Amino acid sequence: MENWSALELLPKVGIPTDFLTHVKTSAGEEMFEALRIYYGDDPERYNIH
Amino acid sequence: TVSAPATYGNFVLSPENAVTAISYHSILADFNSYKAHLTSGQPHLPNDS
Amino acid sequence: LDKILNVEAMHTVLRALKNTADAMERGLIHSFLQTLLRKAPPYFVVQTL
Amino acid sequence: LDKILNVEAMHTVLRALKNTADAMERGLIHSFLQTLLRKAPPYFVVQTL
Amino acid sequence: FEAIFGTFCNRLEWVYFLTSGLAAAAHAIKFHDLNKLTTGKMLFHVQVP
Repeated sequence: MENWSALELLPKVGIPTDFLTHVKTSAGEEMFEALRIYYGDDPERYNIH
Repeated sequence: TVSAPATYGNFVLSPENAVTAISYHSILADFNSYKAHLTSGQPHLPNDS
Repeated sequence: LDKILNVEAMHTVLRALKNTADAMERGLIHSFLQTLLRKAPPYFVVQTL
Repeated sequence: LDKILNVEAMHTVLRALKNTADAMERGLIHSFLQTLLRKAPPYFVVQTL
Repeated sequence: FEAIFGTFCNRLEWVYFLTSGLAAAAHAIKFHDLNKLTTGKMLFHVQVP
């Protein structure tokens, strides 16, 4: 299930991201393989083991 | 004003070829030419007869 | 290790504001456009008068 | 006479390599275009989006 | 005699991947240790306006 806790702590790169059909419409049709949407803030990321 | 050729071409036999017709009856064109390239090792001929 | 969490939590705050501050301006674009729709009678009414 | 077979065999390798070295470039042309066809939905699908 | 005029052979064309316009669709890279790797990936992050 990948390592989603890492991705929001690891530094990234801002890129333009134009594409068709909204963004929830694209990710919500599982066009991407792995995904992890959540509608609030995520408590789960600060833990490390 | 087309620059057409003004004279018919010609193809006189090389004297060394005359022995080859006496042999197995075959005047390969420019027998002197092939002899040089085989010694130099060069593949392609600069221009066929 | 722990100091990254003090920094990463602060970026989580600033990104919440940059989304909200953008969200505020778009609402003024939205509700004002919603107002003009209620003051915009259909053209066959406007032309008849 | 013996040298001729050496000069011929040395050019047999140069042709055996460049026939394949030229083929290696075309295969990257072919396998890459083969991939795009797997990422090329028919136009009416993209047009609906 | 049965004369045989000079033989002919075609010249090879020199195709290249970078010279082709299909290369514009690719960002070609060399990587000598490619055989060892199993899978690659690129994680993405999108917060919705």
